[PDB]
Amino acid sequence: MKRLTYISKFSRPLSGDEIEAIGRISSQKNQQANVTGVLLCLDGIFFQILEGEAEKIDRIYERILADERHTDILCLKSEVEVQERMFPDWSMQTINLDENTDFLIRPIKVLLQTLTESHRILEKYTQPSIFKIISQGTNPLNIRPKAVEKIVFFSDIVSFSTFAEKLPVEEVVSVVNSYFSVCTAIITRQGGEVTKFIGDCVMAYFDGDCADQAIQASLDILMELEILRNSAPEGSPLRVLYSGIGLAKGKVIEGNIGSELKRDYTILGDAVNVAARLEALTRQLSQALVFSSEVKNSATKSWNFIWLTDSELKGKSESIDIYSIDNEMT
Amino acid sequence: MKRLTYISKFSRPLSGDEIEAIGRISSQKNQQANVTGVLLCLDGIFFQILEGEAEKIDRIYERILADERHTDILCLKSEVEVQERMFPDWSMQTINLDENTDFLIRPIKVLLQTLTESHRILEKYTQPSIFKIISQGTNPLNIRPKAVEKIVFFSDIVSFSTFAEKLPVEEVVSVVNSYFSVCTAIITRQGGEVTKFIGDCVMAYFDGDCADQAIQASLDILMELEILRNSAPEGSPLRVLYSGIGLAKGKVIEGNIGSELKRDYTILGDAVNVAARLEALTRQLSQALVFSSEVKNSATKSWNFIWLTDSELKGKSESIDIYSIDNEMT
Ligand SMILES: Cc1cc2nc3c(=O)[nH]c(=O)nc-3n(C[C@H](O)[C@H](O)[C@H](O)COP(=O)(O)O)c2cc1C
Ligand SMILES: Cc1cc2nc3c(=O)[nH]c(=O)nc-3n(C[C@H](O)[C@H](O)[C@H](O)COP(=O)(O)O)c2cc1C
Ligand SMILES: Nc1ncnc2c1ncn2[C@@H]1O[C@H](COP(=O)(O)OP(=O)(O)OP(=O)(O)O)[C@@H](O)[C@H]1O
Ligand SMILES: Nc1ncnc2c1ncn2[C@@H]1O[C@H](COP(=O)(O)OP(=O)(O)OP(=O)(O)O)[C@@H](O)[C@H]1O
Ligand SMILES: [Mg+2]
Ligand SMILES: [Mg+2]
Ligand SMILES: [Mg+2]
Ligand SMILES: [Mg+2]
Repeated sequence: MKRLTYISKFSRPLSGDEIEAIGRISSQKNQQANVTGVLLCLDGIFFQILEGEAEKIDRIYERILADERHTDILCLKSEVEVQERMFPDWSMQTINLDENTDFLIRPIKVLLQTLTESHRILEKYTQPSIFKIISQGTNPLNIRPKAVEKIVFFSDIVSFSTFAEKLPVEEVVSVVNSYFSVCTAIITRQGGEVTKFIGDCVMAYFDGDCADQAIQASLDILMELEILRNSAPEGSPLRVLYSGIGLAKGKVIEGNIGSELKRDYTILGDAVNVAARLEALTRQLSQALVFSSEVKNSATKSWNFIWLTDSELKGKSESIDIYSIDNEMT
Repeated sequence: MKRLTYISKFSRPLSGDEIEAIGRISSQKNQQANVTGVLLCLDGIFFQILEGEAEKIDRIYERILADERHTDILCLKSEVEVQERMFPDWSMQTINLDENTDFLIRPIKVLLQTLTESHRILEKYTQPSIFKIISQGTNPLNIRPKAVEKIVFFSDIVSFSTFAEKLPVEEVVSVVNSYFSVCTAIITRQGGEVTKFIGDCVMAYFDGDCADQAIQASLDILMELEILRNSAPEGSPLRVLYSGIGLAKGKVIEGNIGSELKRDYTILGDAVNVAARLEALTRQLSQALVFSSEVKNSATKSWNFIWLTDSELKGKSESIDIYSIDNEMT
């Protein structure tokens, strides 16, 4: 048995009648799927618990994400191997807390709103990776550090200083946020984890045996930015949004890093400086993407590799072979 | 009138009897101070609402922080200028939800635990500055970017690469976390805001007219690390924990930066690269602290300034006068 808890936001103002309609249909369909649960709403926020056979639940849940009347769905907990039903009497018990006024529910419905309002804000400042760990019943703070091989991704906007010196504050942030949004969307799509933003820089990493997906994310980013530049409106600052990209491979420490007040779940190691160094080299070369031979050697597909003879790196241990992809972009 | 909501963790296992004892005494003292509220507990978590005259509330609250039976106090909301009492009938109404079993409270007490467990984890990955903004009724995501003068603080561990190459993974993280903890404690104490950890680096900033407090935090850090090195156990890696420090002043953008999935409330601008550049210069000089003349010119106290003739900076616009403090440390 699987039990699923989640929360969402009202996509549009719903009346107490529309909510009841959802509960009724939900009750009918859950009655036949041998599913039980409870649906609660409070000042434009939905809360639902859903329990039953994992297969049947997976079906119902993915259909709930299709529902237009709510958005910002976030699953707080996914229990597997459950043996007991929390609410074996209710196929769907709807509880509109906005109308309930029992004196004992009053202190609890206030705290619930306060805790939820705060939670939904912390989400935006939190990495989506932590939420997945929490949902699985693992406390990410209790994770012990470990050494692991990763592909480190570094990309940095070209000559961002001029933007700040010639554009209003609102437009600079708009340019950098658009860039971060494009990078994050493609990296996450290829399995990458965006760990840190460093000024106008994106820091990310891939599994150590995923060099093909790091190269493909890099290439797709460069393609997306070229379409972005050519399709931007007239006089838009996005027309001159260029980036470099550097990829390196190496053994890094992954784990909780920081102080008692704040910490990050990120990586640490030499491969970070190499990736950063390589990204910087793109300013000198015509190629916007450069990577080490350990990345090139870890790829499984037959990329159009080009061997670059500009390995003037500093701070490393020995010589490093530099590579790029020879295509219309680079 | 002021209404105060907060949550805390049981410092030790409390029985339902000890809790009732807290409520009773709380009721007696709140009855005379014209104070009303509600105290709720759930699986080792306290929740309390407190409302009344701001002065009387401030007194009660600071005494509650003195109570040893709970810890990790975090105020979720501080309403000021309140006109209505939420619970005008209860000086202190205690509700032990662990024992309550009303069928209607059951779905709500589960969600409450799930939301709280998650919240308390997100706190550790969240900057304490966001929580203060949320408590005041301001949504930090709706804050618009602005240009502002700041003193940027940069400090970086000296030769951290050797630590990773010669110590087990657990001890490296222990060394960097101890360093981050020392830096954060002193910076926060002097009014500074620690915004980002960049590998073995601490990035922080001060108000633009607080150069004296940035210099004093820097000096105190260097003193703390010297005591840490001399007092460490035998063969401890903390004996060789050294840091550099760079301070710069300039106009930076402050605001929400990132993508739709994750964003940071941080700064951006040239002063960041200058502070980072200055910190790096300490590797060449005997002084562990260096700062620009704009920092030196913004100080109000009569520091023992020393004018450094090593302004070989790169990437800047023009020459930059370098300064340090001449004392037993540097
Ligand atoms: C917050 C929210 C919760 C919902 N929960 C359920 C549920 O638990 N079970 C269910 O069968 N449908 C649920 N639905 C509705 C489904 O998304 C979908 O509309 C329904 O299954 C399709 O109904 P139909 O059989 O008439 O096509 C929910 C919708 C919303 C907005
Ligand atoms: C979660 C928790 C909540 C408390 N809430 C209150 C309160 O609302 N009002 C109050 O007067 N004391 C409250 N106290 C107790 C005070 O911290 C303190 O012990 C008490 O005011 C001192 O009692 P005394 O007058 O016998 O010295 C609380 C203690 C704990 C652990
Ligand atoms: N060492 C650093 N550590 C952290 N953040 C930095 C550092 N240097 C710069 N930044 C941040 O990055 C922003 C852009 O600096 P950057 O070095 O990328 O310049 P640029 O004008 O974009 O040129 P380039 O083409 O060399 O990248 C700076 O305003 C600052 O916010
Ligand atoms: N450009 C960079 N951007 C972000 N993080 C970096 C960068 N370079 C290094 N790091 C991180 O910082 C860690 C330490 O690198 P760093 O350059 O500080 O070397 P170090 O051995 O501590 O020497 P130093 O005395 O020069 O500081 C690296 O392992 C990596 O985790
Ligand atoms: Mg740049
Ligand atoms: Mg940069
Ligand atoms: Mg270092
Ligand atoms: Mg460093």
